[PDB]
Amino acid sequence: SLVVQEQGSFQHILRLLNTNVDGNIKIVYALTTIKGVGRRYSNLVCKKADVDLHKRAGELTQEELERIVQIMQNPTHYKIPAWFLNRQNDITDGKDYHTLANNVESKLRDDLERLKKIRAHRGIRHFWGLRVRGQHTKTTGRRRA
Amino acid sequence: ENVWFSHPRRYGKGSRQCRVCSSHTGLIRKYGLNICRQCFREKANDIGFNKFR
Amino acid sequence: QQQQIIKIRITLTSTKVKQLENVSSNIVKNAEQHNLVKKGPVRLPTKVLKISTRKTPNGEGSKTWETYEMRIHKRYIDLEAPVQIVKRITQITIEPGVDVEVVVASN
Amino acid sequence: PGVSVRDVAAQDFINAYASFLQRQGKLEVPGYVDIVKTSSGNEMPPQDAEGWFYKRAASVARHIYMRKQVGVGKLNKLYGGAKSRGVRPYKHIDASGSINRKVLQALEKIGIVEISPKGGRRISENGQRDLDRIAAQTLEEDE
Amino acid sequence: AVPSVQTFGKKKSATAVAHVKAGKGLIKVNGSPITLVEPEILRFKVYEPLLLVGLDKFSNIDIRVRVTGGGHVSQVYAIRQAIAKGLVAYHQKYVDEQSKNELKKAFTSYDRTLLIADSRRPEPKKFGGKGARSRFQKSYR
RNA sequence: UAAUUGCGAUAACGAACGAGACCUUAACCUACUAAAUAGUGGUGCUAGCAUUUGCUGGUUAUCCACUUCUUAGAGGGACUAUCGGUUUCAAGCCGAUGGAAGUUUGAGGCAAUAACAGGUCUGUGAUGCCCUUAGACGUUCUGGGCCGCACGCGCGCUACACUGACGGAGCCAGCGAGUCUAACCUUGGCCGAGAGGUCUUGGUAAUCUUGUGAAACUCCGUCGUGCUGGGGAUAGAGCAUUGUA
Repeated sequence: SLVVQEQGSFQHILRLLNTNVDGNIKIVYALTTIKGVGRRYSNLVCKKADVDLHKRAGELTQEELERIVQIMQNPTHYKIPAWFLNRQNDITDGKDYHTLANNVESKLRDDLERLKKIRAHRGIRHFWGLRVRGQHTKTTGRRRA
Repeated sequence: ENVWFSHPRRYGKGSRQCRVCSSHTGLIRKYGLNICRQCFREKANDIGFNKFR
Repeated sequence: QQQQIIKIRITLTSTKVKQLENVSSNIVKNAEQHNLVKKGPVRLPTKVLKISTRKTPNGEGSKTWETYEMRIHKRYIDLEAPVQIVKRITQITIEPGVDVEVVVASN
Repeated sequence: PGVSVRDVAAQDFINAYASFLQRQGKLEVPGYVDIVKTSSGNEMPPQDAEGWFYKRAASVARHIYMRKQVGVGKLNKLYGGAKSRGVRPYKHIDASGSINRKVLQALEKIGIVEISPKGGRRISENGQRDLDRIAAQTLEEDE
Repeated sequence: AVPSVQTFGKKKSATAVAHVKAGKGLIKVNGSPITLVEPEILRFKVYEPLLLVGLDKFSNIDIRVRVTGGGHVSQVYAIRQAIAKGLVAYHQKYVDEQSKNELKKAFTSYDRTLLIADSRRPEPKKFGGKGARSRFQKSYR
């Protein structure tokens, strides 16, 4: 089909999302490696970026690894439906606010401060620190509790 | 003369109680029986009796 | 034709002996009093399809119990009688519970 | 002339007629492929990430004779898979129905499959010609 | 009225018609072979009734059957042993006498549920008891 | 030895029960002048190749008869016998194992003898028992806790792999309900990322949701063992179902 004849374009560890990435894996797995992004989201941005799965770290360098990040940030100018994703019409105005790397760990507590402001059961059970999604834990509780 | 002795009773365990002896079991609505477990033994000849096995 | 013989299979089905003896004595005395052909019935291994509403939830302890069993004594007649008297057997001795499968098959 | 009623098989049929239909250009892709999980009872989508519609097409193409007719109510069952409810055992669950109906309608429009009387689908004459003679020719070529 | 009988014949667990089609060793019926299966599990198991007994051994016998009944697992586990009995025993009119005697003497020390035909028949059970190996399902009190 | 089971002698004689007292079992009759849902020749022509007749509808009182599988009633099998020793044969062991059965006939059922300060007085107005009806020994009523955990005990599993995956045939088991005054109601069609949403089709159903179809199994191209692919009793946003809830 295709014989390996690449040259030494593979370079040192590239910088992305203030961390390091392994230079011994496909770029799709390299994207799943980052916090804030998983399997389905990774392959979604990949197959919307239209890149073949026979490319090593030599291709798609740091300058070619910005089209992918920018089309990930901007689903508007390319007809990305952004309803196959999770977050849409969430709390603000109705617009699709797709999930993102730092946005998630900066927004994870807006709902919480809302909930303990209202003083609901989802707030006070969380303040107690016990299990919240409705599981009975009468007997055990050795290590966590 | 009481106004507040009524109460909604149409479905669920709060509506339908036993009819056997004001018993405490028998949550089985088979053919509208709702008969108890000691009551199934009080019933005589509904088991289909025969003994070889 | 006139005086047709299509032979709808009369399916003698009973539960109790008071109705079983009733229908069997009825059909044989009918045959005796209007002189039908002398061919009598015999019983069968009864057509039991297994259906029941059991109320035995959980298996603890030992067995001091009976057997849930019942015999619907579905029998038959090996004869060559007319469809007319086959119909009149259903018309007379009215008791709801006797089924007749519409089957055009004599023997 | 000696050729019997059928000379068909399964794996040779699939992995040959896939490329044969790719040469012929009969894509009939439903458009929203390779975005969906492809089954309500799978862990992830396929890993090739491009097409894989002939992998279903040439499979059903001889399924439609290995069974006399093909029923989607059993197809999604047979394509079902195991799923976990957290701290629970694994349960078999049916596959997707939407994509099955869409590919079936696509091939109906193409004219390979066809809705037969008495409930079910039969194979059209293009598929019948693909079944008998050219299958024998292709396998005699690649064997 | 007319003595028209259907030629009812017996098989392992199903019915059959008693009119065989003779031939020239053609193991098929006119539109489909059966033997090309390729299971990837029971290959040596299906080669056992033939490969140990004689490779072709079909110059004077065909299988000409169409029956709907029994089951698929029963079919696969019965028809091969059935034609094994046909080729080792019914061939006594044809096969060499000392050869078949050697074969029967060889299989006397081989009857370990490999050369046994499936004589299973469906049977209904009665309502009132379900247990086979574990215990029954009864309540206290 | 699964047994108070057989030999054998005797203050022993002759009798019932636990097994023996019975029947369902597991791979059962060229068998039952037994039924159109489980099917066969001739086939009613072929709509898959239509000359290489098995078949597609068994041309909706439908190519006829019947059971040869859906319904199972009888009598019938296997017994250590034909071999020799291991008891003196009077018990019992082997291998030629003989098949609807060499383990008594595998698995199942009789609560036999007579007792338990055993669970059931709170089980059906069941026992010589302490007290009342106006503040009913609270019949009922607006609702909700009856799953709160600093702790340990007990049966039940999701992993600690190249065993995680696409593609496919893997599907060979009876199991269960139905308005008759309220929820069982489609096999198929169509929309959806999916809970799911609408119709000939199911109230007298072997008949319609049911023509119950039980599941991951071998495979190769590729990623690919790690605290990361090994997963989720952990926390968050949105899509709707059964149920006033």
